Amino acid sequence: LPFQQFGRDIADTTDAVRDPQTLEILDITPCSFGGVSVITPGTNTSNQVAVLYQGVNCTEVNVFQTRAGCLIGAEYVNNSYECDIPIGAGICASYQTQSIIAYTMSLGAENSVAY
Amino acid sequence: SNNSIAIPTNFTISVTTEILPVSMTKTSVDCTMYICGDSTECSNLLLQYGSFCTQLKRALTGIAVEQDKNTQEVFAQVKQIYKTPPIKYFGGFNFSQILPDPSKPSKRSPIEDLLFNKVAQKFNGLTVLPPLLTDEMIAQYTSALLAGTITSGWTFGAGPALQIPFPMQMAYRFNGIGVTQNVLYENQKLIANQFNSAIGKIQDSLSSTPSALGKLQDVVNHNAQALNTLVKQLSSKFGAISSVLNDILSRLDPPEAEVQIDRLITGRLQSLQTYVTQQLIRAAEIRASANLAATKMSECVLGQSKRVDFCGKGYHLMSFPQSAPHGVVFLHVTYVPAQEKNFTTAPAICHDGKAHFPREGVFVSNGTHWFVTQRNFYEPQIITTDNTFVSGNCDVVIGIVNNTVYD
Amino acid sequence: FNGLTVLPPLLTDEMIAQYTSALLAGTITSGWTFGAGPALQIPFPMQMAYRFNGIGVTQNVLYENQKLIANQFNSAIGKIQDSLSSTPSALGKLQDVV
Amino acid sequence: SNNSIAIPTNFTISVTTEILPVSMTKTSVDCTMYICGDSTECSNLLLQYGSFCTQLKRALTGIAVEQDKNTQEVFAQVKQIYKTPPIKYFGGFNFSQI
Amino acid sequence: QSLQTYVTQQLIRAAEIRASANLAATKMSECVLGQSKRVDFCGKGYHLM
Ligand SMILES: *[C@@H]1O[C@H](CO)[C@@H](O)[C@H](O)[C@H]1NC(C)=O
Ligand SMILES: *[C@@H]1O[C@H](CO)[C@@H](O)[C@H](O)[C@H]1NC(C)=O
Ligand SMILES: *[C@@H]1O[C@H](CO)[C@@H](O)[C@H](O)[C@H]1NC(C)=O
Ligand SMILES: *[C@@H]1O[C@H](CO)[C@@H](O)[C@H](O)[C@H]1NC(C)=O
Ligand SMILES: *[C@@H]1O[C@H](CO)[C@@H](O)[C@H](O)[C@H]1NC(C)=O
Ligand SMILES: *[C@@H]1O[C@H](CO)[C@@H](O)[C@H](O)[C@H]1NC(C)=O
Ligand SMILES: *[C@@H]1O[C@H](CO)[C@@H](O)[C@H](O)[C@H]1NC(C)=O
Ligand SMILES: *[C@@H]1O[C@H](CO)[C@@H](O)[C@H](O)[C@H]1NC(C)=O
Ligand SMILES: *[C@@H]1O[C@H](CO)[C@@H](O)[C@H](O)[C@H]1NC(C)=O
Ligand SMILES: *[C@@H]1O[C@H](CO)[C@@H](O)[C@H](O)[C@H]1NC(C)=O
Repeated sequence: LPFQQFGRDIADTTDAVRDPQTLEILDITPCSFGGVSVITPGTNTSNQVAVLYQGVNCTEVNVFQTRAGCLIGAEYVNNSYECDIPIGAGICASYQTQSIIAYTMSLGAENSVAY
Repeated sequence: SNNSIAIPTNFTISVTTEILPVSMTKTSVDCTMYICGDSTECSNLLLQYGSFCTQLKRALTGIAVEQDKNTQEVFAQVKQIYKTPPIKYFGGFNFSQILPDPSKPSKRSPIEDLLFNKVAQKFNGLTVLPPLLTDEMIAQYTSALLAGTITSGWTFGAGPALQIPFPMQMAYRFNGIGVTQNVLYENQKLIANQFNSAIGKIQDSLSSTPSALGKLQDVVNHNAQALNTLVKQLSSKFGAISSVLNDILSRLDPPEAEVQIDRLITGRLQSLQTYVTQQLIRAAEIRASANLAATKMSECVLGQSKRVDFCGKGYHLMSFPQSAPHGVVFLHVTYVPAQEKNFTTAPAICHDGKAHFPREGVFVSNGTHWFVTQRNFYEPQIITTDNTFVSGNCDVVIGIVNNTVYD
Repeated sequence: FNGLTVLPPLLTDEMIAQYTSALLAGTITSGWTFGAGPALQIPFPMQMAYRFNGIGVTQNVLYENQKLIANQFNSAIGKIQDSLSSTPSALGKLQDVV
Repeated sequence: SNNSIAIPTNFTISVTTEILPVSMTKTSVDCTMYICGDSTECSNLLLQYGSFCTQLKRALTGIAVEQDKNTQEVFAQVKQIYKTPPIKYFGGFNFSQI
Repeated sequence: QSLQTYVTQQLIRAAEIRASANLAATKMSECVLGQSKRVDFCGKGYHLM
């Protein structure tokens, strides 16, 4: 409404603002940020590490996109093994042979009972 | 009275729902961004306050890993993913409501889908972490448990899965509660109809009353309340001239700026400490709930429990788990006696100078003849030597009656 | 007093006493049947015969020694009150809470 | 030894006492009354300070509701109130003390 | 500060009382409403009543 421009949301933060040129209203969103995590095997085992940018799209920034975040330094493999190092939404990384590979964790062996 | 007993001549099968919270959302808070934004001077002042930030980070990480461990312990008890055979005949028992539905892409049972349907903060350095186990994998674990408990009984829990027809498994469960398996073999159709009707009523009860799923909703609301309280207290003055850090930075002289920044820091540190303490207390409560849920899964689902009221109300027969958002729903199948009838009873039968006690069951009389029946069901039988042992004399026992023992 | 108020409990002492009396009556007259469904009347000696049969002792043991077992139980019950009276520390947990 | 076993030829009916806390005193505090009392400007300053009073009041209310829920869960197991028969004879057992 | 300390202490005591009340409810359900085979859960010895 024509009143003013200091738009705010439930979080009591300046969600939207109007400029002294057009009365255009621009929504203000925080610049992309997150926490970085280093997935590493035992130090004696190897010095290679993988970096997971959680909650950060890979476009914003070898590089693999998980729903938990952007995982760089690990190569995705279709075959499923048991979880070794937790990563996020169903993805676990392990040091397999020469490199760190990320995979969708396998719940267990498939067994069918002949009922 | 001193010589009256009541024995049920019928029974009903009641299915009850028990909902337990299992895990809570994992939250990670960035100390520097929450308390100081993007100003380096505020970070420098916070640096000398000590190691509060790393303590809070460690506490939050511990809570997150505890939630993951709780989910894994509750749901990943089984070791092999069992699959239901394509032909879904189980002697008149209908499990369509609890078995996964291949038609829907979610691969969830209708009850699970109903539960899932029934049930901003990132902007200030607060992050929610995705759970280790996705909903698909939890549903897969639940389906594996259901297939194991349907096709193998309780054998898969204690070792390799052993084949067994479902009526035979139900007969063994009936023998578990002290009722002979004949009762099931002569009332299979009635029992299956009652079970199907109860399963059908479960969905209606869940859909009609939304207060049943109140626990998980309360957990989610509490989390949202805590996060909103943190974000709202980000704007508190705490005795300062203004809540905006950049305004103070670009508006005040360096000493007064330091004073106001220190005030804001003290306020935000105490706010974060209170939030973390609340988070730890809620995490402890959720851990207790998850331990209880895991115990129920191990006892109610993977076996038959003799503990009263632990697995539903009444004599426990079996249980079925159902995945729910941040929790598990247990469907307890129980045996409830009904249609009681009173009879005249005696502790022992006096024959040819010898007492006779029932090997199993009790002695009942309908007015003119004496019979022996099992405790929980009324099936009269001729009092014979095979089901009675003498072990004593007639004078010592109080309340003994005269009758002939057939042979 | 100073802004500190104590809320009375929802269930009064009389109501908790009535619940306790109902539980005791159900246990005495119906065994464990009232907990798993409708209350089924049964003589107390036969209920204790079931209970002995549960712990692996045949009911003939109870029936042969009914009077002795009743006397022992009555003596223990009478001694419980004296034991509670002699040592006030038994309620130490509740006293510590208060 | 390889060959010896011990079989009891008698028994004792022992009654023991176990005490468990169930609920604690429900307390509510008036944050404004406790901090400032009847001072209006003190109340205004406290309102300016933040919204901790609402959070603390919610926590205390939740504690009280739990205590009530704890008592309900412990003592309301039965759905029906049972009455003992007027004649208190149970085959020689004495429940007058109970 | 004093009031928040009191509230935190009350919350911890309330959690302890929850644990005790859950134990009491379980013992009421198992020991009173039935016969328990668990060793030492309902008194010392073979539980009867
Ligand atoms: C965010 O990631 C998705 C996933 O592929 C992608 O489609 C989208 O383009 C990304 N966002 C931007 C701004 O590139
Ligand atoms: C059962 O017999 C006893 C034996 O004395 C007696 O006291 C009691 O009243 C009787 N119960 C009745 C008559 O209901
Ligand atoms: C037991 O109850 C069921 C419920 O409908 C009924 O069909 C059956 O006939 C009953 N059994 C009897 C009365 O023996
Ligand atoms: C189970 O009940 C549903 C209810 O719609 C029905 O469609 C289905 O056919 C039943 N199962 C069997 C095996 O008949
Ligand atoms: C059963 O109960 C009724 C009414 O409670 C009573 O009249 C009858 O004598 C009792 N006994 C028998 C064997 O019917
Ligand atoms: C008691 O049962 C016997 C045998 O089934 C029968 O002959 C008699 O008529 C029955 N009497 C009554 C009163 O039910
Ligand atoms: C029948 O019972 C009475 C006790 O009431 C007993 O004195 C009598 O000896 C019994 N009859 C026979 C044939 O033993
Ligand atoms: C059991 O017998 C073996 C030889 O038969 C003997 O060496 C051993 O000592 C015996 N056990 C005990 C407890 O004495
Ligand atoms: C068992 O102990 C009681 C206790 O006085 C006694 O009266 C009874 O005679 C004893 N029984 C045997 C077989 O020793
Ligand atoms: C035992 O029973 C009698 C009569 O039933 C009663 O007078 C006495 O008070 C009872 N004992 C106790 C300790 O209450």
